[PDB]
Amino acid sequence: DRGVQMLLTTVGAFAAFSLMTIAVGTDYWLYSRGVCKTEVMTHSGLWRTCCLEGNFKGLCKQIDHFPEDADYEADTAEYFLRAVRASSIFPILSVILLFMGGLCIAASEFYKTRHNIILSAGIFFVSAGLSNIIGIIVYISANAGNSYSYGWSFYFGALSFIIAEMVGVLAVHMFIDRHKQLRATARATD
Amino acid sequence: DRGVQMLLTTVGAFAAFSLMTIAVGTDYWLYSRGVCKTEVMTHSGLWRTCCLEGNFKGLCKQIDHFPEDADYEADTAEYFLRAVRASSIFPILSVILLFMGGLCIAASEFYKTRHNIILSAGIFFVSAGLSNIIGIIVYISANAGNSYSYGWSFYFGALSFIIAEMVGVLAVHMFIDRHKQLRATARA
Amino acid sequence: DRGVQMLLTTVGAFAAFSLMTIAVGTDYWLYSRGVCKTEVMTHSGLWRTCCLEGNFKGLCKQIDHFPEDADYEADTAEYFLRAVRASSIFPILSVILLFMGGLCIAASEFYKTRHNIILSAGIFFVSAGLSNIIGIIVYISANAGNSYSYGWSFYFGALSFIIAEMVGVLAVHMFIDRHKQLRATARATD
Amino acid sequence: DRGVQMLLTTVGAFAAFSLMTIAVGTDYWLYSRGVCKTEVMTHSGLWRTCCLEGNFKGLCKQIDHFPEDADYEADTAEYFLRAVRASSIFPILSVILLFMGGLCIAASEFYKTRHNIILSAGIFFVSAGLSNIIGIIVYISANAGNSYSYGWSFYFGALSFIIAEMVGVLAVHMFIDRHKQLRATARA
Amino acid sequence: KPGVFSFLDPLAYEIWMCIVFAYIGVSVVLFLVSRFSPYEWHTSSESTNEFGIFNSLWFSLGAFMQQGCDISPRSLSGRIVGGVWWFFTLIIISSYTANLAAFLTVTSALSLSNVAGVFYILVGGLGLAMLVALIEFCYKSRAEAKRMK
Amino acid sequence: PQKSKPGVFSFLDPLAYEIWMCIVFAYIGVSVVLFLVSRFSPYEWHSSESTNEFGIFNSLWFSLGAFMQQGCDISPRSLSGRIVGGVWWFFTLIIISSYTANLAAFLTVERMVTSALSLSNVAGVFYILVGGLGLAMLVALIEFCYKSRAEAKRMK
Amino acid sequence: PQKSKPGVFSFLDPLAYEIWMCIVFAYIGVSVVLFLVSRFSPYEWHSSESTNEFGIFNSLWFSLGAFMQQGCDISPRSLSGRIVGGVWWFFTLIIISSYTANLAAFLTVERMVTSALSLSNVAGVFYILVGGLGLAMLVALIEFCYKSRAEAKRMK
Amino acid sequence: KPGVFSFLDPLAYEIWMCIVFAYIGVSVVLFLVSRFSPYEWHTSSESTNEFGIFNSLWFSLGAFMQQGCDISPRSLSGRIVGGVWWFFTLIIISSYTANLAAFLTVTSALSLSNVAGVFYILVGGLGLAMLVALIEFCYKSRAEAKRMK
Ligand SMILES: [Cl-]
Ligand SMILES: [Cl-]
Repeated sequence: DRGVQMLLTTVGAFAAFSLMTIAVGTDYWLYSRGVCKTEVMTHSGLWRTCCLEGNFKGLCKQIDHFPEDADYEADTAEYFLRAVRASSIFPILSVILLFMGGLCIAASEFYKTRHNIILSAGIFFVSAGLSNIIGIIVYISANAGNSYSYGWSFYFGALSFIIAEMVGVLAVHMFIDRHKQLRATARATD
Repeated sequence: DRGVQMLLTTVGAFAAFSLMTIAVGTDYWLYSRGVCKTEVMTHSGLWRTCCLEGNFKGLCKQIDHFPEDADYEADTAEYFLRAVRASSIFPILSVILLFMGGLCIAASEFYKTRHNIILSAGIFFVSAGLSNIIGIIVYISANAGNSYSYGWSFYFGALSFIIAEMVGVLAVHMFIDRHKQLRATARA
Repeated sequence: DRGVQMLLTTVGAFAAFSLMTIAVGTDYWLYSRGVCKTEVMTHSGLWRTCCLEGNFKGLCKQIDHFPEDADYEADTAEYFLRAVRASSIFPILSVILLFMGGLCIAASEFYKTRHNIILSAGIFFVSAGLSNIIGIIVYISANAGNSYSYGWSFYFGALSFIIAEMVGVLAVHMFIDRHKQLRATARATD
Repeated sequence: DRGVQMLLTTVGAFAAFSLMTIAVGTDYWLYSRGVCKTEVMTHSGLWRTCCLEGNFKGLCKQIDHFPEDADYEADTAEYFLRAVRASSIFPILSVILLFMGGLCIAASEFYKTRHNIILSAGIFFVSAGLSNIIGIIVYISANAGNSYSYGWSFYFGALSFIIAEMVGVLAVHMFIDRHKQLRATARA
Repeated sequence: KPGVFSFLDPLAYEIWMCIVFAYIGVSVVLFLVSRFSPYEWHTSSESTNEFGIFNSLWFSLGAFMQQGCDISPRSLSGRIVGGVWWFFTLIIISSYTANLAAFLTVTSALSLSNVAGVFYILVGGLGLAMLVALIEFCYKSRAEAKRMK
Repeated sequence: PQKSKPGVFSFLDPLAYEIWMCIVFAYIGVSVVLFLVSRFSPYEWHSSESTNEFGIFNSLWFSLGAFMQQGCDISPRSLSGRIVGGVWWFFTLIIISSYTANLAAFLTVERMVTSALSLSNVAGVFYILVGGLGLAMLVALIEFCYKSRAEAKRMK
Repeated sequence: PQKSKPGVFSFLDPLAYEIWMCIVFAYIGVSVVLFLVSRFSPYEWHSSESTNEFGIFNSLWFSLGAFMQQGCDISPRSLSGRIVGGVWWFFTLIIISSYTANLAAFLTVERMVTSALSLSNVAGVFYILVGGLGLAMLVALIEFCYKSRAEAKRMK
Repeated sequence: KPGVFSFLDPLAYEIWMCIVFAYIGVSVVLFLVSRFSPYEWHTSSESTNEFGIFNSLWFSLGAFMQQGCDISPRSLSGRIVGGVWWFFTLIIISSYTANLAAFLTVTSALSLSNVAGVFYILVGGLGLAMLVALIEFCYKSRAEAKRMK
């Protein structure tokens, strides 16, 4: 069952990374009314909003992450939330952590001696899931700050979080099993 | 005792089956004011409503399960609830499961070698009780969608549920005891 | 410590019985405005209400436990509550149970072999406390059905309940100790 | 280590005592609007209120602990709370208990036989923290009976409470370790 | 005119009856999924769990009463039963407390006349428990007497 | 004629004083009955320890924990003890729900005799907490002194 | 134009659907992190059993119990596990209080698209309960059948 | 304009600070009354109870959070501490929930923007716990390495 666990971990890591990357890249996050000219049903993502149907179908406009006038900075929580949403620091951090976890998977499959690489990969996957949760919460909060729906990119991110958590659990199990086998061999040789 | 437990299980299964069959078949589930032709006191069951007083006393009319003039249609959730209540699927399912449990009890009575028959009877009794619960909830919900009272058929169904749960517990205990005896004899 | 426990149980049983009997007999249960003629501050108990101060000082009137007119018996809960309050069945039952527990104490001090008498006394004291609780609740509920205060007879009943519960605990402890000594002697002789 | 634990306990006791003494003595418990003569921004402590701005800036006036014109008397509960706040009994009691605990810690240096001195110090530190809590609650309640802020003197008292609790825990642990060593020697 | 059992007002009578039925069903199903399998019995042998019918009823009552017990299901099916009963209990108890706050906000202190029913229920339960304990003691004493004769 | 703030013990306002007295009485009665039905029978005993841990002190502790919605490390196992526990649980549910329905409203009522709760409204709770802590420390120190005196008498 | 009663799943009304999704995600994340900080270190291991009982399944069970205000038979003992448990407890307190503030009001809202609660308002909860009971029975029976097949392969 | 930490609104800031101080004081006092006496230690020996300072803090947190823990004080003084903390917790938590119900009714579904702060706190706590576990693992690994060298 050791090989099956390893294959499942590798496949899940790749799938979660691909889903998160597609969600970050694509712009089918939200289905809502808006204007793509720099009130029609549109689809928007983390960077661009594009109209569907109507007369401007296929036209995409970069999301104005700094709306409203009079430019008052009395409150810092709103500015911090707006900047965090605009940079999309947490979805990108989740993608980076998933990539680092996959790299740890590859290195462990190559090194085969340093058991800490499996643990590092598990930590990376769990942290990627946590960053995905933070990014989702930030995105929804920024959207709140009127009918709407969530597109397939949002659910791609959600599934990426779920798969990242599962792969982290599998990696921790693999690290535990490696250390248990090492301890059993050491005790037997003693 | 194994014989005493078997007798209690058989008696309870028969009592629960008879109680549920009477509850499903009789017309005293609810006491509410209404018309039994085509605002007098009436008693209603699962299929028909009958009058208790007036110039139409003693005349029962089949229940209009889909009142077209009273509501002129609704959403799909209310329609599904109305269909489930009209078909009476869950009280009849509870009756069927009680009958199957009794049949399993008899089969195990003359199939002593097979021990999973007792387990099947216990599962049947527990499932019959759960179906009874669902049917009761469906009936009360469909009544809701001015004083009303519940008749002796409703409490017959409730007592049938209670007895079915007790008989299921007894059957499971009997299964556990049979496996205990089997493993004790296998040990030595 | 057996003799100290026995003496404490006897003294507490007598004290609880005396307090309950005085509370039932006396009429300083409630301090409220009323009339003793068959609106002045009065004192009332379970049976009689008597005015204090004013012009009719020292005049006592039997409590009319069945007030209000039109004699409608549509509701049976109110009639049952009024009948229970009028009979004072629960305070009197508490007194009787305390007396029975004291009699069991006395009989156990004489028989010295039947350990079940101590258990019976404990049961009697606990039941007397429960009956006292029921009587207090019934009395307060009937009073509810406007300033007022509770006199020393009410608190005599309350203290009787507390002491009865304590004496019941002591009697159960004595029964437990008797049976433990019997079991130890039987095991040693075996 | 016993020496390291003793040094930590001594340092923490001194730090808590100094923090509480500064908090009681300084005049920056609260920032609010008021008059420092006989609605400008002011900073107030436990005894006097001083102005931060205006033509009376820098002039501090003793706090009227019993304002006769502002309230014209009240019930006994408010009077008792006002007297407790005015006397500052609990902050001063916390200072006294911290000093007594520090003295006990120092006294045990040349009295190693008496292990109850460490326990006394721990009890003193815990009691000083509890007195700090009561004093804080009394001060905040008496303030209540328009924006206000708490100054560094208030947080000095809060940190003194935290450090006193930590030092009390350390002293109790040291007492437990001393008794452990004593019983270990007694076994041998 | 609220009665002495007005604390049951926030929930309809059908809700209380179905709560009793659901409690019975959940206890029975928990006992069944915990004890029916011969593979959960290890060497009459002893089960790997403490979830007999009496203990299942006790667990379900403790869960519904927001109190808990000394045991918790460990198997997958027993934990499914426990979790679904937890969800049901959370919804039902929260709804009861919210509707009770609404019923009491129709600030006047509550009177003893409004809780006398719960006091009566409590004292009746204490009496019933004492009677049950005494009956058990008498039965055991008679068994001992016929054993020693 | 100034507005009067709620008293220091305003947490008792939601229930009448008769209810509080009856709650104390019922707590005592339930604890006593639980101890009785748990310990009286010799067949619940094994120098001879009991099958259960429900002495009078433990019964009082369990009853207090049940009323306070907290729980403890023990639970009744016998049928009679479980009847007591269940009825006490039902009583606790009803009474605690009724008490906590409008606690915050009762804590800020101004009487002529949505804002945040202030510390002045819960100062009484804090005072009771610190008083209980001091009492517990005093009891522990007294017990320690008693054992120290007993040991000094023993070893001399 | 008839008044529309709340649906079967009206118990989800007090919270937005995004809140429910994030609650599920946070539950999963907390369970995973609790299992990780409880089991990953070889120094928490004694064939070689673990010092604690917080596997992934037990972590999920503990987290579900904590969110449901019920509790279980285990509790984290390590500093990191206790940090996870405490922060999950604070989250549960806030979220459950917010959810149960107006549950009964949310269960009886008629929308144009103090009375007792009716059974029609909680029928969805009852349906979910019975469905869960049926699923648990099915899972138990499937497991029993699997063990029976394994044993039949064993002793032949 | 409620902030992201608007769930703390029903209680004033002073109440929260004094809650923290009371929690610290109760945990310290519980540990002191449970462990200071040499007569509670039986044969470093082992105490008759599990109420060290860390476990006392855990017990107090579990009691305040309406969750409970695996231990409960058995001594008189420890039970006094536990009971008074239970009373304080009941009053404070009930007051918070009642004032929160008042705050949320100034039926509109709650939005994620009103609980984002609690979500941030939860994720930060998870990260802190992971960091603490990793630091402990690294320290133990270094200790093992210097032991084996
Ligand atoms: Cl985009
Ligand atoms: Cl009289």
